[PDB]
Amino acid sequence: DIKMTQSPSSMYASLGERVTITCKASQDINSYLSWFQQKPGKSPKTLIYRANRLVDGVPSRFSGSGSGQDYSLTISSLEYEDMGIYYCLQYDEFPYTFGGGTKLEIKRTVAAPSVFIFPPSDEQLKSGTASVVCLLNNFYPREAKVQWKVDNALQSGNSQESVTEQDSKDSTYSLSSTLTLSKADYEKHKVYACEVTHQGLSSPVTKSFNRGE
Amino acid sequence: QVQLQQPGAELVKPGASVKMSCKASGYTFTSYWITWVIQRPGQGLEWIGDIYCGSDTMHYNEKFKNKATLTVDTSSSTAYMQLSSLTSEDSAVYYCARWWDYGSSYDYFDYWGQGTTLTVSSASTKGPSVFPLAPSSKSTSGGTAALGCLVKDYFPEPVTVSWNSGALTSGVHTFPAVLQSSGLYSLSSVVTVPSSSLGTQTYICNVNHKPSNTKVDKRVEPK
Repeated sequence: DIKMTQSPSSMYASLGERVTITCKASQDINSYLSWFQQKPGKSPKTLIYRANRLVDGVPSRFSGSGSGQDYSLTISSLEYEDMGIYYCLQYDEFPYTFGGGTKLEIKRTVAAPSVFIFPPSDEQLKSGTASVVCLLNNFYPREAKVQWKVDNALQSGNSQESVTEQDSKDSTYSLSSTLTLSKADYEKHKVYACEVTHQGLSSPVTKSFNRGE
Repeated sequence: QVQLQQPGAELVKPGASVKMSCKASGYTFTSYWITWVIQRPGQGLEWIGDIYCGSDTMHYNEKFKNKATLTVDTSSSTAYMQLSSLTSEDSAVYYCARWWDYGSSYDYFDYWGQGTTLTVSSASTKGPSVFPLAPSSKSTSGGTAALGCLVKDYFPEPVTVSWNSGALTSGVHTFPAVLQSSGLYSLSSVVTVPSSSLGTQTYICNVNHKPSNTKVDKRVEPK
């Protein structure tokens, strides 16, 4: 019944910056608010209960404040381990209601992608398909354009991309592009490349390979 | 040593029922509360209901009434949440968490479970095929070499891909699986390793797909 609205929903930040997020309640919950923080795909962790008290193991930089309808969660010096999505939960009235979430993404210096490319495995060719993987490791920001080229001819219609969450140690994104062809069509061309065009590179980086090798 | 164990994933045919287990271990079971939370991926969180393991005194969510039925087994020290009339909407992640001093003014969630990735679909499960992403001349960058394993043509998610049975962790990259046009999933798990140690070290990826009950351990080598 009680609606909790957070702001901002998404936000960037640097290292060591003092960042505060807000969790406003539709009613007066009388300081009965807890702060949760979750990393992508993992279990949530309890940070603060009753909006101002630390859980054992919570770093000293996490602070809580607020009363009545408005509450805040502050980080003293933002570090590369505090990323993820932050949720606030009021437990004063039934039923309990969470917020929309607050995604904290770390801003760092521009990083160039480590471009790799793998030929299709020999076991896969015995099945009838061929999967060529172009790899982009340890780059930032996330926005990167990858283009597949076979025999210098641009291909579009059979590629699938995937970029992981922001790294917990280096604050970087990593992308993986998968090009799947039939066994006959893969053995029809010679040079297979993937053009990686990114902000951290003044010129497109190309990694190619031939079939025979 | 407090520990709460939830299954990795549960495949459910639509319309049928299922049970999610939350096995508590290492502490006094009948002296605490347990709360279930559902998380549909990418969205927020939602409270299902508070349950006391030892008086069966519950606190249900109004919208989750007539849908969820919570249970506790004091023998196995395990909590249970059963879902009925399962549709394509209920496919989400379900957590279980423990309360400390529930009811008092100093109550909060002190321990969390891993979470059950529940996917409701009528399609049959298919095991994955694991192909090695071998290191090559085009797979190195300044004394570092990248190798991996391609987990392809499986359903449904999630699949867990570990390296050397967990012996190697630094520099692993398990990418989110993409949905094929055929209706299957596929991902790759890559690791950046030193190049000089490629002749002496062994890199075996341990792919485990419990929904299909098939576990593939494929060794990947150069050339």
